[PDB]
Amino acid sequence: AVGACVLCNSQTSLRCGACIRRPFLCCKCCYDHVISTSHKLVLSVNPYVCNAPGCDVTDVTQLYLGGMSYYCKSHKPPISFPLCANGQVFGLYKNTCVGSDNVTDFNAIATCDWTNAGDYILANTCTERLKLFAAETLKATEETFKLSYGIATVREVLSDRELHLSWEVGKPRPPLNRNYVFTGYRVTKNSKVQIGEYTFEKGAVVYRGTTTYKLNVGDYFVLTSHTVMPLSAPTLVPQEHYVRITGLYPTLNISDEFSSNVANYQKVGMQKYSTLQGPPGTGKSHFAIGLALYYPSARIVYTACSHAAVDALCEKALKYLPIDKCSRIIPAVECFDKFKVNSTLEQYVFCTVNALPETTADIVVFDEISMATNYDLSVVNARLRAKHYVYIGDPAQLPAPRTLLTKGTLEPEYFNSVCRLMKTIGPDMFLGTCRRCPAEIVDTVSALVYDNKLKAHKDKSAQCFKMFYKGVITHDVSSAINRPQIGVVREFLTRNPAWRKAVFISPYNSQNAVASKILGLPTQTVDSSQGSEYDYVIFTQTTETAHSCNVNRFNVAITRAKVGILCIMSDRDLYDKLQFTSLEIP
Amino acid sequence: FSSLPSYAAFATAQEAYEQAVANGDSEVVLKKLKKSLNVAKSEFDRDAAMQRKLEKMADQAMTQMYKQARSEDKRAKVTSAMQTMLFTMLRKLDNDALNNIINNARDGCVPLNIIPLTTAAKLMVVIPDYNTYKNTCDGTTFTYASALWEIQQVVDADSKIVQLSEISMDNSPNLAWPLIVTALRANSAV
Amino acid sequence: NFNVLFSTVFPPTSFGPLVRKIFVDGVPFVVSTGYHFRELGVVHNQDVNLHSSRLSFKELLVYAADPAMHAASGNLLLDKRTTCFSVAALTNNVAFQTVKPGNFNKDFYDFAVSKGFFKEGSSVELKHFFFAQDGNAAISDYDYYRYNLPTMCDIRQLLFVVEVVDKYFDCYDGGCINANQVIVNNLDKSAGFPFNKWGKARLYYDSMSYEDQDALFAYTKRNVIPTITQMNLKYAISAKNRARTVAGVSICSTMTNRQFHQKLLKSIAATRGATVVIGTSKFYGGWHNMLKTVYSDVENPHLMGWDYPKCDRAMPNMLRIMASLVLARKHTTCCSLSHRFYRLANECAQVLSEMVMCGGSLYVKPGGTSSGDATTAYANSVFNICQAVTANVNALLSTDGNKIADKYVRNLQHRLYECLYRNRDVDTDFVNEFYAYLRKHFSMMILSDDAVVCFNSTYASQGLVASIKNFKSVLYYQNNVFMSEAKCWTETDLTKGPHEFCSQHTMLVKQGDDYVYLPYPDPSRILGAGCFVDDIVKTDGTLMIERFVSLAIDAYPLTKHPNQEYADVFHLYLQYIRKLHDELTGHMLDMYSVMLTNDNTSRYWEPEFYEAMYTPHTVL
RNA sequence: UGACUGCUCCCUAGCAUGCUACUACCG
RNA sequence: GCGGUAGUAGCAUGCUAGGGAGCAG
Ligand SMILES: [Zn+2]
Ligand SMILES: [Zn+2]
Ligand SMILES: [Zn+2]
Ligand SMILES: [Zn+2]
Repeated sequence: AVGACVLCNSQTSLRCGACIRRPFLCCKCCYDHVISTSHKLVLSVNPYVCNAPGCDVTDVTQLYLGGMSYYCKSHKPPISFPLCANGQVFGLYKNTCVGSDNVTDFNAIATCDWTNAGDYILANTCTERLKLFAAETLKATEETFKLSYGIATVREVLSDRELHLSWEVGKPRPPLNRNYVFTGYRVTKNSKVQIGEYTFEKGAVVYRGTTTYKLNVGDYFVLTSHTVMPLSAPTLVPQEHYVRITGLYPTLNISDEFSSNVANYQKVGMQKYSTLQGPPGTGKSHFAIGLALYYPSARIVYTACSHAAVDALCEKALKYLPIDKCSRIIPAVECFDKFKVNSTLEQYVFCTVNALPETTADIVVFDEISMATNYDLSVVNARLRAKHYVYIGDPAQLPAPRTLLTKGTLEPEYFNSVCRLMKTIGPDMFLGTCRRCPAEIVDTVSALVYDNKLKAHKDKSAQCFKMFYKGVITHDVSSAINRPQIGVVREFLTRNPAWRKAVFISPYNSQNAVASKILGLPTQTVDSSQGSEYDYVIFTQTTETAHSCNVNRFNVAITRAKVGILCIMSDRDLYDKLQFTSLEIP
Repeated sequence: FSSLPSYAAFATAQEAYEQAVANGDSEVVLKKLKKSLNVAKSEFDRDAAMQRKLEKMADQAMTQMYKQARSEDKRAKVTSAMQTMLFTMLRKLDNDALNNIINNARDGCVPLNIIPLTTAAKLMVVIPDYNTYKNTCDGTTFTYASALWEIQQVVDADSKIVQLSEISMDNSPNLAWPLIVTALRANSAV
Repeated sequence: NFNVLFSTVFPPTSFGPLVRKIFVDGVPFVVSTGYHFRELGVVHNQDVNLHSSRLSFKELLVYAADPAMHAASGNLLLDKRTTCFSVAALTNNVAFQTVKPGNFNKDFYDFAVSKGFFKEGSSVELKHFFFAQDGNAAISDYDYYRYNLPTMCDIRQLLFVVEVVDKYFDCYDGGCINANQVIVNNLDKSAGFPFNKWGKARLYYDSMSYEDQDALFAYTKRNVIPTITQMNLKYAISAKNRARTVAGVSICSTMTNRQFHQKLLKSIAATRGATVVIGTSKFYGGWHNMLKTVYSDVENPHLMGWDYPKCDRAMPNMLRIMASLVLARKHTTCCSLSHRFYRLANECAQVLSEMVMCGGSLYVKPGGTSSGDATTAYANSVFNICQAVTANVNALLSTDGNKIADKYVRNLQHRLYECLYRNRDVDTDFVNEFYAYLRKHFSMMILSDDAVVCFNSTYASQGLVASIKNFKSVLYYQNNVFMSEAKCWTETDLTKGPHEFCSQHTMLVKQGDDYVYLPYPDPSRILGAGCFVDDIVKTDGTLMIERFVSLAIDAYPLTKHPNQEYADVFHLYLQYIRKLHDELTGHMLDMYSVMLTNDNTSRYWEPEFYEAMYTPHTVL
């Protein structure tokens, strides 16, 4: 009930009641926020509401203080005193305030119902605590929106890859894939019982989960909305290039995992943070593995953003680093348990930001910056307080599932504070070495966003195919379908024998489900499917609208396949920019 | 107390009236002076009293709310302390012998007086004199409560180590006699 | 009554709390969910939940006061110093606690000696000191519970004595009160174990709001909460060299016992002219009024007083149950029949037979009263009245009825036998008749096991009214103690009051125009309080002059005593007060330059300020 | 390490009531 | 000419709250 206000940092006792997160407001700030905005409720050690029996007023500018309680105009005693006066609300530490002038932007942040692009513009354009508050309230409103959904009434199950499941009345079908996790809890007689961490395929219900339970009666599948804890640390800590390498020990020998990893260490050893600006399959994986043994006496942390993207997080660590030096952190969902759980002392911890064993370090690595918000940066900076760290990830990737915005797409400058921090002043690191890839992605993404700092390592045989087909779009439900995909898969496998074992990018997951039901291709997620790409992939049409195709969803999709990248021109794409081979359908 | 809303009017009227008095005018101006100043002071009176009442009311309200906040902080810290104590004392329950004797009960309920008697790992004995000592814990291992215990340490009333070689009949009057013997369960728990 | 007899066969390790395992967020606990009494049988809790989420504040308070976890997370203990049952040791060391001597006020002693005091052969000498104790004193004093034995009662006679006692307790009102009507004084005292590790009673009375207290109080009408009692040693002046010990009850018991009993307790301590004289003061003519009330209109008056050897260590359990039931009879509208039984069970489990924490170990209390609960003195008064009533009944029923000259008393004895052994239900008319007979021929004044009785003498000689021998026999066969008649007195002259009541003697002096009764203490007690203090800062009189003012207030009536040193005590105190004041003023004017005034300060060394405290006019 | 009640004295702060006094308004 | 009302000062009375001390069971 006592703390610092979000603007003056002065001691206060007043909580605003019309903001969903109940921030701590300074008395002058409270007056400014209650006058210039329809936020007319204030909370103190006791609520600022009329206590007259039978009365109901919840204003602040309307109440009068009398005796010991608070009263209104209709019940003010002869000894009365208005609470809202002198442009300053009545509360503790009223004489030790300083006020602030950043009230209009704070009002806009509070009043912004998160509708248009300017919402995120001003979310990313403010002072530190306002960034924290905006991120917190954005996650709060999105989780309230997703919890405003029904309960999956289930009473029986057909079999594996089949399910009958019913939502509530007046509630629509929730979003489809693992980006919106389905984790429910049924009841037997008196309490809740376990169901399983799952996700649904289509509407036939195949299971893309990782378990199988005796599912039938009284089953409650829900997208579990979690209470959000308040933030402590800022989104980033301002760096300063050291002169002493404190704690860091360049070994006598050279652990030559990679050649340029020496320079890696050379400039990541002095600044309080760094970032691994990695194009797909371009050293985005094991530079930290080399750092593991070149700096073996340094406490090194590894993390990502989702439990799905732990492939390179967990493989080479056990593959080449010593067995004992690794450590595992997993809540107990289904993920790689290759290292040791329940071990506090170790130098190489591998996990996600979901849950860690609270400790501090001096070296951290952090993956998947593209779908990372300032909330995740703040929580990783709070849980881990290190000396240097790297944010693995590239702007030429996919945004976080910000379904909140509908009008304007969220561009690289609006991913998070760090993702534009390396955009304005330049990246901490810039690689130009593709591990295993022909120069198609080189040409494409170097003309688009890589600025041609990486060039042809593998030859361009021009086996990849792009055609003149356009496609037709039709909406049914929150997922759509494509007749010039139900026919187009067959029309494109007519005689070409090379893309029969390709992977299916899924702008619409229901369309991929129908393709699997009819012809059959593996389902490939869009956002959380980096590093899971095979050697051979089809980029399908699947859409023409502003769902996916402005710039930054295909920058990684062009790199899914290595030699045979069938990226047909679907819609208002970057057609007249390069050279691409084509075959005309009969 | 000097910039009240009625202060300007009262002071200006007083100054004008006293200037008129210093002008040496007739008695009518003096009567008007007296009436105006009397009513001016009368109206200043309540404006000087009600404000002083209100300030003290506000100060009392502030003090009460401050003490309420302090009480809430103290409650939070005592709750944290109690939770910590409970979760700390939880970690010594020996959850295999306790489970073994709980499951034998016909409904899950057992007397509290037989839990330390059958699941404890350490035993402490307080001995008044040597005659009682030689009948209870003579030697290095003794039997009590249908179990076998072996001695681990012996101290005296001053908490100083005592070796069993000097607990004899002749040397008895040279010890702080409220001796405390510590033993471990043999073959069972510690 | 039958359970008391039958419980002596079964093993003693099957009595007490019954525990089981519950789960809170997947972790296992051990909590008490019932009790097994020697008298009340098996009792099970009504609201117990095995699986639950994170617990609240009152659940934490309840689980932190249960001895189950403390006993289950401790070492076994076999103690051969005492013969009482032992449970567990909470630490790895045994704590030995000593008692320190007093502090000597040399200036007062020299001043008293320089005025002809403490000469050889004098009738006033010091016999009140601070006695010191060695390490093994607390356990030696706790070992006195071996005098408590299981006692079966004559039920057909107790069921009539209880009716007469209830007739005695009839002019009051009581019931339950809300948490906002509870009056507590001195909230800066201990809260018991284990609550004394975090604060005093203020912390727990502030951290708990009103509906939390109400919910906690309503929780004990369907469940039983066993607690732990801590034993402490006293540091006070006395005349004998044995250690004294009081019991510190837990806060969770006192907090609810107050809400249960405070209305009746406050109603008792506000009535004047009743049998129980708790609340009446002795100043402003109170002593004379009490003495005149107790004399009533008895026909051949004598006075008598008796004594209880080991009153609290030897009182049987059945009489404590009876006292609790008598006190709890005012709840006929606010409480149901199960609520009253559960309140009785909670009281028995908390202050009659529970785990005590002596030194650093847990023991089992066999029985008796734990002096220090919320209802000590009133229960003692009920017990005293019960013993007096049964002594009168035994005196009347054991007389040859063929030699009783009066026929009314013969019919009364016949009806008494019929109502005791030939009637199954209550007969209110005879209860009223016996109560009137007792109040006419046997007058009492009771203050928590201290009593003065004015009785008809010829009736007692003929055997129609209880005597000292009847009290001796009743105590022998119902209290398991022997009452020597060397600690009892008898006074056949009413112009001199009781020989001793509440450690005060009585004298009949002439003040104003009439004659009144005044109390005076033992001079040795006053002088010992003057010369021996606890604290070092009380060996400098100028720092506390208000101690001697109170001590001289207590010692005023000694100036009317025919003996001469007794008045010299009061005069010496007045002269010492004047000397201390002069010392302060001069001693402060000298080094500093502050000048003191003697305005309305000389009242403290003149007798008129003290004479007004014993004259009936009631000031402040 | 300091239990539950009862009574009494001293000091300060607030509230209510009453007595007197000094100005002012009204009839 | 008498009364009413509004402040101000001194004095007395009883409660509530805080602190220091004494006795009794
Ligand atoms: Zn607001
Ligand atoms: Zn502020
Ligand atoms: Zn109102
Ligand atoms: Zn009741």
